[PDB]
Amino acid sequence: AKPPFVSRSVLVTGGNRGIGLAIAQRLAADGHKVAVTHRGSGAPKGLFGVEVDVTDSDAVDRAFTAVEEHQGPVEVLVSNAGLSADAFLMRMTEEKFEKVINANLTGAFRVAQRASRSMQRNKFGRMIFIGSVSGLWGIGNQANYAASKAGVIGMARSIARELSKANVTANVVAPGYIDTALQFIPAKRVGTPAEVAGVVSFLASEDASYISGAVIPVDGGMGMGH
Amino acid sequence: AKPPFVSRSVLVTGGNRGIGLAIAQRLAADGHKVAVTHRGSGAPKGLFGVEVDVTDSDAVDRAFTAVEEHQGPVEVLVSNAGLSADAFLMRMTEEKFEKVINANLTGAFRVAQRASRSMQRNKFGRMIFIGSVSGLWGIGNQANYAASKAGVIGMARSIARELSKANVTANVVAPGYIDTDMTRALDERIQQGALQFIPAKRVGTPAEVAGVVSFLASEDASYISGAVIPVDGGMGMGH
Amino acid sequence: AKPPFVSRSVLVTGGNRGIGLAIAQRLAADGHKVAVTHRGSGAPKGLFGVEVDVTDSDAVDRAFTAVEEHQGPVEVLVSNAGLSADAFLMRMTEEKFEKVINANLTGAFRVAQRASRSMQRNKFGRMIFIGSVSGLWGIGNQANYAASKAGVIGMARSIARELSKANVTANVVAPGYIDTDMTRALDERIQQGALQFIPAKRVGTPAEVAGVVSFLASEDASYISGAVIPVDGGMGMGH
Amino acid sequence: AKPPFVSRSVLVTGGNRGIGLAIAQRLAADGHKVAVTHRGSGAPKGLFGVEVDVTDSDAVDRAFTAVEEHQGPVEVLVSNAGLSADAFLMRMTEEKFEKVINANLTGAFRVAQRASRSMQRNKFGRMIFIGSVSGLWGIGNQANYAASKAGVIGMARSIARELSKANVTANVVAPGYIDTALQFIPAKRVGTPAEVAGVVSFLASEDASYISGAVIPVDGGMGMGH
Ligand SMILES: [Cs+]
Ligand SMILES: [Cs+]
Ligand SMILES: [Cs+]
Ligand SMILES: [Cs+]
Ligand SMILES: [Cs+]
Ligand SMILES: [Cs+]
Ligand SMILES: [Cs+]
Ligand SMILES: [Cs+]
Repeated sequence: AKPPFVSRSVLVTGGNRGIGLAIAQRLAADGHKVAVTHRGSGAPKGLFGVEVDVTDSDAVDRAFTAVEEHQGPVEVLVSNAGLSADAFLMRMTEEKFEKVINANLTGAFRVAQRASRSMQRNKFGRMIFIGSVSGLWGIGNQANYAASKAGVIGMARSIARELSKANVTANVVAPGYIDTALQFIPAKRVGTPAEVAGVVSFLASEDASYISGAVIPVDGGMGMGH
Repeated sequence: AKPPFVSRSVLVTGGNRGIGLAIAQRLAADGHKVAVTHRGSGAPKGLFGVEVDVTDSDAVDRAFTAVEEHQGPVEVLVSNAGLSADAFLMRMTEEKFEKVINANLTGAFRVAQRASRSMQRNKFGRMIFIGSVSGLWGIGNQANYAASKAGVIGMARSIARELSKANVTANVVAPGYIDTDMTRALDERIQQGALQFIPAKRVGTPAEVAGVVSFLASEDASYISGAVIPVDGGMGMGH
Repeated sequence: AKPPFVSRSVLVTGGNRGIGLAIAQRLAADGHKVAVTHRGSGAPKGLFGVEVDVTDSDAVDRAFTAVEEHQGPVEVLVSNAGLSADAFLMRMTEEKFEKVINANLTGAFRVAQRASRSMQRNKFGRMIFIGSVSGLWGIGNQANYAASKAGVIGMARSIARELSKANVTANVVAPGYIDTDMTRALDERIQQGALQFIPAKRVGTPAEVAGVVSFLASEDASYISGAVIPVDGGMGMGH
Repeated sequence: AKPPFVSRSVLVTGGNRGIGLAIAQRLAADGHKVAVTHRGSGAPKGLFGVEVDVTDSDAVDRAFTAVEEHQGPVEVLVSNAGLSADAFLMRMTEEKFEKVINANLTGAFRVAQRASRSMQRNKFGRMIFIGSVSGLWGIGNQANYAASKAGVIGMARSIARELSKANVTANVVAPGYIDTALQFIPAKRVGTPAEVAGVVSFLASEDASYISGAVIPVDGGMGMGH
């Protein structure tokens, strides 16, 4: 019994390339009103773009405001914005660790916090964080990345336990290797950006209403374990 | 880009009532060719029914043959056929334990194994097992049910590790408390008591389970294998 | 402060060889009163043996009675009795599936259920199930074994949720590749092949499994219930 | 077949009170050489104390050095040092989030990184991080705490995948409610500091050699789930 479609105001952070762009274009094809953040490179044709560095809480504030004026308060937030700085643990610096934590984990916090008020008050919110298989699988040479992506799971679950009663859910999509090593992947191939985008499409839809606190692996089976 | 829809040959076990019927109706409205199993009562209008008890390996074989002849070999299998025989461990009998294991876990095996050849051969398969939050969350008085539903996760993961290379995936949907006839038959003590453990602070609907199955049966689900997707309002979060 | 040691009445199923024997010897050196089950070969010197097939509920009952008479009712149960019947899913029979389920999963139920009254009554119980990394990691060609070992996790968690209030806990030890006679019987293709997936880059020993069981049977383990402890050199990490 | 005891040089961060003190005193009773960090309050009688704020990478450096001079390079590191700053997500500040991340997660990184060289070269290391049930269970009003404690799991698993081959393991102990709410706990009681300390004792022993990347819950069953 399929629920009627609702055009949601969407913000995809880092929505101008790779996986974020694929998500942005898919959600736009689904019928949503899609805004993206970026910083310098520019937004894709058709979609509303706003400049944000997610390490800047004030810049995150006036991005949401700019989006609210353009297409209504963010109802679906897709936190994709991140980066890596891999190294052997012994080789890894305080600076390299903190820069990845600040962008990937604290940056996710900044957008989630900014999103929360309007979602709580309108009794609707979908926070969808793009994590990684690395979070709970443990890829070597990414103590910073893995900490950030596991941390977003913890963050999302705390939010889910607090805000699900207000119809504000928080879920993580955990992509494996995505073409934007093969021995570890049962499917014996990398995934496509469209394969990540299709899962986000599902999480942003009326069909995902009773899913909250979930980590959905999109990794051809790579991340299976405990 | 959204992948073009493909009408798939679908079998839903226990698809004649409750969650299974909600799943089967949704999959049929999606555009798939939907068959359901039942144990005599029949299948409802607009669904091809095949009679099978999933504890009977020979009956499972014949059911798949009747489906293949009607609508083509099974491409999407939804294994929903379930039952429970709850008791305190101290009280639980070998009979109660084995009965639930045979239907829920070995029955899931029977239908998966019967499906596999054709799915491997055609390089397309979606096995979707309806599990339970109980599997990894631990509900008391459910040693048999919890064992069966955790068992299907193990089974689905071994299958995913083996056959994902052939475009045959195996996933589990793990519903929490869903409003059915049986959940809404017990008094408000256990029902209100359960809401305390659900961050959503409400029961789920059969349609909300059906919506997730629809996703997993769609073209958008191709790179998900060995996943357990909880549909439980957050109830089952943990490790 | 380290809690004072208590000599516990211990039953280790499948405690006459391999990992089970390593466990039983360690528990006996720890200071416990250790009994082992076997299926005829006998128990080794310094261990009280009781003959039982864990597919036989009546034999399980009699084994526990013989243990109770010898050394007091079972306080610490180590359920190790296991077997595998590996095959491609396509190849796997109902017989191979049900056989492994009955011994590994229902057999674990039988011994747990027989243990429970006495443990609940005396307000002390430690059930320790020897599982497998395979349960949640997914090893190919192990649909039956993986289902059984994931199933014991579900079972142990339901038991933990029910009986933890009575100081009766239920935990799982999930070994990875451990050097036994059977792992060291296959050629170096599968053995070296497995090392690639183990961060430790070596096989584990029976003693390393026994050491974890010792911890879980000790007074230091009182607030651990429903846990799965992997002893696998990191092999099974994931979700 | 119990392996012979080895007296290890131990550093417990935040080892002067609550759970950290219980761990420190237990590891000392086990026969290890036990050092603790603190900051102002002082160390317990008998045990070597060093002043460190784990947000200070240079202070972490000269603590390890001071310990190495006193009792040999750290062979077992117990990262306990942390803190909370709970709030509703909407109520939670960038400052509150970052202070908990910096102390609990980045602080764990600082000590692990500093420990890594000597452990790798001596082909022995045991890193034991004190996490929390909150990491994967998702306690409301601790988006910062839960992010930090889930993040340490990811961090530990990345380290485990890199360094386990060198006999350097990384494991997390995840305590539930510890007396230093009851409806969520199967055991129907809180745990004791000694109950946490006993698990750390096990992880620091010769019996834990083949455990790496593990999260061991010490929570009376509270945290069960997925
Ligand atoms: Cs559009
Ligand atoms: Cs469209
Ligand atoms: Cs149709
Ligand atoms: Cs339709
Ligand atoms: Cs003894
Ligand atoms: Cs001894
Ligand atoms: Cs000492
Ligand atoms: Cs001592």
